[PDB]
Amino acid sequence: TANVVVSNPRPIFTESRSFKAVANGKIYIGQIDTDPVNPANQIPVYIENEDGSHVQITQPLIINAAGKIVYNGQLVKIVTVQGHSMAIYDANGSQVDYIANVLKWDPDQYSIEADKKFKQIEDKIEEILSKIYHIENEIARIKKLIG
Amino acid sequence: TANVVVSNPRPIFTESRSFKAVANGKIYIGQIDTDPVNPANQIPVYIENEDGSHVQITQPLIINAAGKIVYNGQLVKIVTVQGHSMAIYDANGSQVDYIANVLKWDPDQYSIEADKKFKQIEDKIEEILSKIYHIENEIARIKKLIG
Amino acid sequence: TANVVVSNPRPIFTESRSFKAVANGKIYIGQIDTDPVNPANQIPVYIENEDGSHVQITQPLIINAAGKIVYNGQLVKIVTVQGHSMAIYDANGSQVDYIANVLKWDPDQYSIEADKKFKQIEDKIEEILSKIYHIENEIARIKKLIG
Repeated sequence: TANVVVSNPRPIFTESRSFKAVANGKIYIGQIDTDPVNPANQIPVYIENEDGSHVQITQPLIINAAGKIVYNGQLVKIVTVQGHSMAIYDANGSQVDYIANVLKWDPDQYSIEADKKFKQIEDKIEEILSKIYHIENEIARIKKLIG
Repeated sequence: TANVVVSNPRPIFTESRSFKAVANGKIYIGQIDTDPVNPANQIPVYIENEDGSHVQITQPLIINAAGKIVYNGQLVKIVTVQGHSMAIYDANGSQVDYIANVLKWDPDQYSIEADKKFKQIEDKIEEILSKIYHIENEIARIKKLIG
Repeated sequence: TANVVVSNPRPIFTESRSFKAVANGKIYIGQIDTDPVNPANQIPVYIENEDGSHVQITQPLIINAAGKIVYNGQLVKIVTVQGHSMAIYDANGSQVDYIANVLKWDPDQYSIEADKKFKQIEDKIEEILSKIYHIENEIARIKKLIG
């Protein structure tokens, strides 16, 4: 069937040397392959509201005691451009993680499978166009004979 | 290469105000943008067995001390329709989370890239069809001349 | 917009009977639907370096006190073929999990949507080819009349 796994989409952020939340930690979000702590490298981040509206907020993003992103005391869904770097720091200012391009961590790879398939159809379209131009040329020849 | 990240696909469910599992918590699964606690809004959920078979089970789903979904004392893979709402409650009956449409939390976005590409091929197909109809009309004209 | 959720891509590995990291645990990676503890079933695993280079390493993969994969004392990104089995064991040698095919746990399903769309374009291409062959046959007939 088309059935798919039940999952838990809201991310949690945990430390790298012990099993603990990054409580009162900070997340920076930047251009791919840059240092997002530098404001010059930061990109727009937005709360995506329940109704679908978007509100831009400042960086860093704040991680609560549960390891979840919060704004004004509430859980929030933060969105940005698929391709971005991310740096995570704990309340001590120690770096927990750095990801140069979050898009390069996809375990699901149905993008590239599709790109092959698109390239294949384009090849059939080229051959079809070649047949058409040949037919056009046959017609031109006929017209000349009879005219 | 086509190599992709090693990941941990089985979800865990943790609390929202402290870093703890939702031990003996409950998960409800419903139509997109509805309250899944209401039985009228619930949709079928299934254990997907090791052999690929599916067994429908009742709601709520049960979360163990580890924060993993269990049935009859064993870890299970639960499946449902990609588009669904989810509500998670702790053993105290407090709401941990509500997700209106789990599909809208995809960080991987290779669906929409493909939809542009499909629309583009369809455009080439339209132009090809226009050439063909023009050729048909030229042939009709020739037939009339010679007939 | 094309905006997508901020997430936490680096996996963490936690126990199945209590809420704890699989500290000093082991991960085996194998062919789909096999027992990856058996070396005969294991497949190549690689560190994907910051610069994009790949270095093959031995199995098992090692899980640190934080539940993250490490090599030579540092966090690492491990890659392999999308389709693989995975088995996870704790420091006691107890099995934490077994996943027959990690690819079958995708909650995002934009592969199969695309495969329908590809099949549909291929159908238009068949009909287009039929029109073309019919036109070719009309031209052959004309040539015979006039020749």
